Amino acid sequence: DYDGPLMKTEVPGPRSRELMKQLNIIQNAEAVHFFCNYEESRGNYLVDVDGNRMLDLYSQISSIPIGYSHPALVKLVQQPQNVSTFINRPALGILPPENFVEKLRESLLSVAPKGMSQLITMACGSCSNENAFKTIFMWYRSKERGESAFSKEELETCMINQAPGCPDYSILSFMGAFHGRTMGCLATTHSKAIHKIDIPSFDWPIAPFPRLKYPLEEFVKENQQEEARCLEEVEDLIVKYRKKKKTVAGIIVEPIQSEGGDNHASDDFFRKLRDISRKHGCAFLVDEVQTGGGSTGKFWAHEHWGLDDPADVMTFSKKMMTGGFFHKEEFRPNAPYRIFNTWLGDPSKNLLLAEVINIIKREDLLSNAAHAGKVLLTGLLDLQARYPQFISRVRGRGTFCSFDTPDESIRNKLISIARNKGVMLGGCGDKSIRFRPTLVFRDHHAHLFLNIFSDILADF
Amino acid sequence: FDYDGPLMKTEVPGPRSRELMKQLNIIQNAEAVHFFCNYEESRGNYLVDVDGNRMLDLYSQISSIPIGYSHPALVKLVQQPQNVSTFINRPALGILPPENFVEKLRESLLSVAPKGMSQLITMACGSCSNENAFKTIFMWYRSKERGESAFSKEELETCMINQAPGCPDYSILSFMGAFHGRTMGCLATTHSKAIHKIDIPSFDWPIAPFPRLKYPLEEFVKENQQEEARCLEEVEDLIVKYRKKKKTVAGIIVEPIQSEGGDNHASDDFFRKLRDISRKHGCAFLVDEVQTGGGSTGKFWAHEHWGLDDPADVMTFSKKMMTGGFFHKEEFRPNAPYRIFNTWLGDPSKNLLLAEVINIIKREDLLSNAAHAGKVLLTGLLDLQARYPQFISRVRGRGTFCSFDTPDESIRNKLISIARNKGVMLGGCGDKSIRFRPTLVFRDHHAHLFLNIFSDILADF
Ligand code: FES
Repeated sequence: DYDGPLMKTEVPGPRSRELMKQLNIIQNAEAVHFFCNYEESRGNYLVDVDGNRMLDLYSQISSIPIGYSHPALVKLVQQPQNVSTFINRPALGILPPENFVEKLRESLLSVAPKGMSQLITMACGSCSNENAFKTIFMWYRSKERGESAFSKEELETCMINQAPGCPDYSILSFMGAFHGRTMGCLATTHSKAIHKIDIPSFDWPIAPFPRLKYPLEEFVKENQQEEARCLEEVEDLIVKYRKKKKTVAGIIVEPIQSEGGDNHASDDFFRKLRDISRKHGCAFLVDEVQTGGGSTGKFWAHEHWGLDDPADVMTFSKKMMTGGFFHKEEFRPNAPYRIFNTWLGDPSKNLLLAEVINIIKREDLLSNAAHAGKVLLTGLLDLQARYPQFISRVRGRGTFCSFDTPDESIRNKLISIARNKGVMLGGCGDKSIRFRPTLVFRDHHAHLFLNIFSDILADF
Repeated sequence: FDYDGPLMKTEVPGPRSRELMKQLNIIQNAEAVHFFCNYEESRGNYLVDVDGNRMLDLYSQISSIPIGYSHPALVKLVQQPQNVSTFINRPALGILPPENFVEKLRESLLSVAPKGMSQLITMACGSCSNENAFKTIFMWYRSKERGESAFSKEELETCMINQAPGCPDYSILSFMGAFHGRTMGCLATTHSKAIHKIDIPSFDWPIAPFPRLKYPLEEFVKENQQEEARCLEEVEDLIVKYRKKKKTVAGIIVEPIQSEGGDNHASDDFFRKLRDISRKHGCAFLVDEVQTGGGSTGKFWAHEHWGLDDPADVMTFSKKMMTGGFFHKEEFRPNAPYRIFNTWLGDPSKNLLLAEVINIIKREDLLSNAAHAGKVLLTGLLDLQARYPQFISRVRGRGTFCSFDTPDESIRNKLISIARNKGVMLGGCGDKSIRFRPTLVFRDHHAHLFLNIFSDILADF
């Protein structure tokens, strides 16, 4: 792709600021950071409307899998036979296209997690998780009622939002979690107050997620004890909510908590959590919406746990272009029209995804993520050694890396400075800086960032 | 743009469809699948399946295809080299919009904004449209109550752990028979069929009766007036009841025509009065036009029939509009960013297509066409109703948004099955209703193609 970044103005520049003013008329546009020229963007480089070309290590909140304007995807749109897929969107649940199954074989089914033979598609991460919740609730009621018909009382009360038709079951989630913002998802989200405030919720159990101490090899015992404490509280919560007649039907967790501030835990913790879930008859729901797609060095991050039975349900979106969830055969809905909506994804996204997965495989991009990520993490550890007054808790897996700054203002200042220097970084939590490079992020991009950021720290 | 009429080769689903349905059933419950389709050969009003059957489609992918299959104007868009990026570079629209984002909105959604609603946020589907409409309404209501006070310390603390006062116990009032989506917030306001709701945790929110009109309308003028008045009273009683329960109604959601519940209509007067009740109790009035929106009732938005300068506070849309989202009044604008947000907030490629759809709707006078084609369709249905009272009752509609009842679910399903094999795709709704959702290039001559086919079916039934 491009050789390096190229800056012409401060960001946002005059043209971005004019467009931001226009947009702010019709909606709150305070979140916009600048306007983009995607036609001129290529690979790891994002071009804005003021002609600035920045190395993008945020990749549209970790949703761009193989870079901007990838030539393989360009070729797809150029093919006359693919026109119909872009302009004839089906109600997939009732009238799928002829190639629906074969395109699924070329894409999502070719990367199915272990033990999960079932797949339903969805259009985003939020309806992926919402429908995973519903799939779990249905499965749990199925266990309880066995091979029996719905009762007349259930059929009548569910229509008016009452038990027993509408059970008071719960999903257990973790502090620091982010699972989406529709009202079901939002109940399991515990990232920032501004995400949650003034919105009605569910009285569902909330467990602590381990806060590891760094550097890791100095706090081995403390961290295992921290993880042990959290696992105990999960089990206590499950028991407590069963007593409250609010049975925990499932547990949802991210393999790495993203929006909450890139919180990591050992593979051992997740294996033990998986066991706790099974032990109490809770469905284990793993949210790979952000970790999925290969940046951790394996296609799904949970693959690092080395389990033949990693989970019951697994959701995905972002890098996968389409959303959806894999699940075990036993979680298959017993009747149609229970897990359903108009579009259930989009065949055009499946078309693109199939080519993305082909590229990832052909070009060995999973291995590349591991390699480039190590270069990045090693460099971050060096800068942490050299600038302890600015950098701490350097952590990561693959390119999925992050570190903390002393406070929020410094975090924001560093991001602002880096952006004007031609590097786009993301923030998470109060004072963390995170990396979500696309999968065509290579060694030399890592070296480029490190050398730019090193100069930034020296001048800071 | 065109085929002559339907052309059938096999029963539906045919052998190739049944084979593909068998394959799909391995990886997921595929019992809902009607058949597999050849969209490449589908054109205008006609859906072609994998067995070569060509059917007149009066269901239009659950009322979501706006100007028919493989429209040449949309073909042209995908063919243009300058549009490639829009299809393969999907932005996080909330933070990094494309250069043409505002202008393409001016060409599309903003050019059909409802009266009194200066604000617009885009969403990817009807469910997240309604969910975020709810949230916008909750934040607005809380903002009313705390005035200029900042977020209290207790609110900021409790909201992180799903507790009041940070998470208020406010409610959205909805109607029996309603359908607003299936995510857990939406679902609480949905009251369509049991199979949609059963075994899913819900919210204790007020549920009002939706008027059940009696037909023919001109023979039940007094009764229908009284029915609507009854429902309006019960709406108001519920708001008061739930205020005392400390589960304050922050908003009221309603469809201008109930779809999935069984194509239930109500007078323009009813909705005007409901709007007034909403305002009176300080509830936001949220109109769900996900299915009624996009022109099939003869006006772009169905609520336009009401004739109000202030028709609602918030209005959601999707399906025919290609993208979802919601218009709303300025006073409902979120005070801070990242409260109404998600990764994609729609998709610029859908906005690209929608701008051209809206261009076609205006240039080909398709709003007026829907009113005309719909009148022809309805007149024919009323004739079949007079000729076959053993099978057809309560013929009703506005524009092409038409429907009628059959004696029972068994007969309803049989008629749909026979019609499909005779080259016409129909939809069902409610217990025993048959509904029509033709695309906007449905013409009076397509109405007659259907009517003549269905007339022969009824004669042999
Ligand atoms: S909720 Fe996922 S696209 Fe609307």
